[PDB]
Amino acid sequence: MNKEILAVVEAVSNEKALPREKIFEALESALATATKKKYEQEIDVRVQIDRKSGDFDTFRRWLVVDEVTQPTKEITLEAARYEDESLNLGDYVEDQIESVTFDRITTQTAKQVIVQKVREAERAMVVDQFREHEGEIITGVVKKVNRDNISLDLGNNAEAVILREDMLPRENFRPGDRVRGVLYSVRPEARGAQLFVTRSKPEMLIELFRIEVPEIGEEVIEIKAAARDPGSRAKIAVKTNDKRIDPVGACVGMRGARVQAVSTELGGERIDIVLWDDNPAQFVINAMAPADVASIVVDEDKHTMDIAVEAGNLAQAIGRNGQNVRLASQLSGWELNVMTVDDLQAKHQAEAHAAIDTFTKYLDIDEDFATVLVEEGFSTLEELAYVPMKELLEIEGLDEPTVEALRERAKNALATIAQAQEESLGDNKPADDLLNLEGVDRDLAFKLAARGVCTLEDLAEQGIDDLADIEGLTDEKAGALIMAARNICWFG
Amino acid sequence: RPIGRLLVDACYSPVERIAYNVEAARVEQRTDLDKLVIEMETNGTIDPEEAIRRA
Amino acid sequence: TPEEKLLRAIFGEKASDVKDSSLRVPNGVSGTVIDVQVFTRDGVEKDKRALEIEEMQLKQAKKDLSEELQILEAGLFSRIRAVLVAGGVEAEKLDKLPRDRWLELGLTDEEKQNQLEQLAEQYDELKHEFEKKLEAKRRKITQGDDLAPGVLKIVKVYLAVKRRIQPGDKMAGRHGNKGVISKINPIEDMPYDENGTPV
Amino acid sequence: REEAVVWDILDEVIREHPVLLNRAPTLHRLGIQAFEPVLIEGKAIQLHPLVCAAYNADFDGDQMAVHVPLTLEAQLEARALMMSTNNILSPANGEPIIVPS
Amino acid sequence: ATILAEQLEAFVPEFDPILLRPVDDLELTVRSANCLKAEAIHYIGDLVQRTEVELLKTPNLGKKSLTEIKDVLASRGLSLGMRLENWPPASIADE
Amino acid sequence: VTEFLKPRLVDIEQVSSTHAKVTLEPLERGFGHTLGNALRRILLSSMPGCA
DNA sequence: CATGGGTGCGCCAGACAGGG
DNA sequence: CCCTGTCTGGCGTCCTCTCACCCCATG
Ligand SMILES: [Mg+2]
Repeated sequence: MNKEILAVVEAVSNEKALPREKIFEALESALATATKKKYEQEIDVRVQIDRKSGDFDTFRRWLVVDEVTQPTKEITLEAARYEDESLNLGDYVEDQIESVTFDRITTQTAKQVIVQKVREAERAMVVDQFREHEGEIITGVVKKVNRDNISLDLGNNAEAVILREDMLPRENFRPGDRVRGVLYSVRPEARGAQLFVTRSKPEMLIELFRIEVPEIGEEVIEIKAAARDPGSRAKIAVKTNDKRIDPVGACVGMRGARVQAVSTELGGERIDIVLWDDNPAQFVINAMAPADVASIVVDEDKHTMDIAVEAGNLAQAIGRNGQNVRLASQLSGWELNVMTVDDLQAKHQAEAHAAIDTFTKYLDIDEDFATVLVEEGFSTLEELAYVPMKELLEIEGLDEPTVEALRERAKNALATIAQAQEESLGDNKPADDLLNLEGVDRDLAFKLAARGVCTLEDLAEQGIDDLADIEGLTDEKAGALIMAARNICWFG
Repeated sequence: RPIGRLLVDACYSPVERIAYNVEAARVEQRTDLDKLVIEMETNGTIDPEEAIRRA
Repeated sequence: TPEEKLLRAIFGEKASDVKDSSLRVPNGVSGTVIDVQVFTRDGVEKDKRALEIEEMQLKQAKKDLSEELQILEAGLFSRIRAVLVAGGVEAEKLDKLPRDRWLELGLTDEEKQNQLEQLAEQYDELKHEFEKKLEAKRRKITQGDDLAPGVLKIVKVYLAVKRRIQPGDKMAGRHGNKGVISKINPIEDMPYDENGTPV
Repeated sequence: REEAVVWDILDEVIREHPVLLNRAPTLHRLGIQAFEPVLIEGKAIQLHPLVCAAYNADFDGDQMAVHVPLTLEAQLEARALMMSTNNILSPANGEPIIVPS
Repeated sequence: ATILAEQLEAFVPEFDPILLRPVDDLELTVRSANCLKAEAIHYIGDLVQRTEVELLKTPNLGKKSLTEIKDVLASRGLSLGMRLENWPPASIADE
Repeated sequence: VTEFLKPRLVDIEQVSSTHAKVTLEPLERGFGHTLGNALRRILLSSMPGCA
């Protein structure tokens, strides 16, 4: 009876490595809840278990509050202090109540609350101790297969889930099968599956390589990037600081044994291992393997790279359904355009001709001088307007007066282009002039400007009949806007 | 719900005895017309024209 | 289970393997509980409702014997008023004094003072009889009852069903015309006559 | 509890499942006949009148027992041998037993 | 049906009136009602102006009777410490 | 209180030709007879025609 | 406590005496 | 042994629904 409480507390404390205090607090809450259910009225109840005897006293708790909303469970601070002057806001006033007679109902409730406390203590500490597993490749047994997810048993009442998107496209699991996967997220669904496991994401590939390649687990080789088409093909980029170690050779292993072990665990996924380079162009050449790259052109402003390949290698460089270029682009972070050497030259000639036409049209220069600007690397009016004067003065035949005139023309061309578009639609010119009339939304200003009504004066000159075909403009609203425009233009 | 209520049966019915007696009509010069005379028997809770209108 | 044998830990008793189960009753009949009797073999602790029924029947028998004394005393005083209409009548002096002394008024040795002495004999007999009978009735309510071998208390409950009529009951006249009532028609379908009344 | 959904379940199992009605003094074989149930608001077996002349059943307080053929061969024996449409001639002679009474 | 239907177309600021009630109408325990009467609290409008801290100073008013008063006031949508401007109305000042 | 079970012709099983069988449900515990009797008496005579 | 010892039915039918 | 009278056994409709009461006795 008495000594049995101590023996149970000691057995549970030792078996679940849990603080005795946390078990008692929970038993007190369990007994309070079991007591509340025996009364027809909603009462507040505190239970206190004596830590030496295992005896327990049950109260009618009265949550000391400032304002009473529930007179059956709450008492004012003034009324609580009339019974005991030591009480504060948030304390409990008690009332001699028959201690909940333990039988089989209280016993089952106590068991359930202990089990729940162990899930939030023993199992929580087990998950904390398995900080590596929360991130590394956990191993589970398939408990249940649904259409949309697989429930894994990890042991110790821990359940994990693999979602349909987190599976490989050709995997078929049965109840009782062993499955490995990366624990990529821990949420708070204690009841059920709080653990989310992936086999499809790139982290599964990284951690399989960490286990299979000791040099990655020892931090001698680093995986810098991983790009993956799950169950089909992946690319990994590897670097080492030790010049004595070939990082690609280490990840492949003797006759490919290491990469084949990882591929086999991923259902026969093809894995390319590439050397990481700190030069983006050299890294993209490595990422494009097994296709040979002839030339690369880098557009830093668009964050894009044009990759020229021999006409025989084009199909290999793109890969089946663009898989090779897509995985290389995901691995590099660059947008990758794969074309032939002939197509790259034709593209550059078309861009050079478009730049020459743009410069000839807007800068009032001859085609010979526009060609020199494009040969010196200028492709946009913005570059010519904003580039440091020193770079323009390095061009053979440019003097300081001609560079100043060229920049002034480029700025005036940029200004004119912006103003023209802003007046054609409703970007700025018609979004201020035509939209001056109270009531003009940006859409209506662009609809007006599409009819050639670009200014508040142009609107003041219109009839209702001239605007009657504008979708969303009633004759009354047209008349009001024309009168508002006339009031500002002719009577302001 | 408490033990102090007492439930009686509910005869929601105001009428007791409805008897129609068809008979010949002479008000209209045209013959072969009929008059329908309905003697109802209400318990006072329903007006007779309201009863024939609801029916 | 460990938790079943942990009944001792929080409280005591012993183990919970024993099938906990409350004698619940079967179906087929409605009703309204009109009367509950509780009989207790003597020695057994009366619970709170058996003491409630004991106080209730003590109160009922107390009120009933007190009303026996009051009603028969009212008849006796009506007899005294009927006798004292003649022979030393007091029309105003009769209700000035308390009613239990209607004997020492002015009246000689006649049949009327003899009759008032006989009614005083009857009245004192009713007084001492009421004392001894209320003591005996408290004894009858308070005592236990001899019962079956090895029974603590008997609870008897009287359900009072109200069974109306339905297709399947048996009605019959007084000549042998039996019959299972077969269909409980509406009012309108009945054959009526040229007055209006349905059969 | 008899919820609202078990009565549709009941009209599913009663359908095409005969029952053996039986008058208590069964003398000949026409005193056990198989019917199909039609559900009754009530507490009394409604019995088709012509069939009464087979059971010697008037309606002066008579009682009958119902039996359920459980297995599948017994449902087929109730429909194919003991159905009330199949007993229209008395086996003692050639006279019809579904005579209007 | 058309014939039969055509043959039938000729037929077919001190709160409200609750503040003016006496405290005895609140169904309070005989203890709570007698404690309020001892402090000259006669109307519900007088009770609603008093704070919980003021009611606890009243002789013989316990924490239990204060909880009863709150639960009863809450059942009528009233709370302790409401300020009524112009209470008591001149209609009550003459009793 | 004036809300009844408004009925409808769930089917018109017109058997063969010049012959139909029109079933109407659901009516009150007593309105099948009054609508059958009203429609039966009106169709019999009131309904006009030429012969 | 544990054990210990009425007299209103009537027919059929075959086995057992009982004359014969 | 061949018939006659007696003596015992074997048997007598089916379903149901309540009720009441089941061994003293005692050294
Ligand atoms: Mg019969």
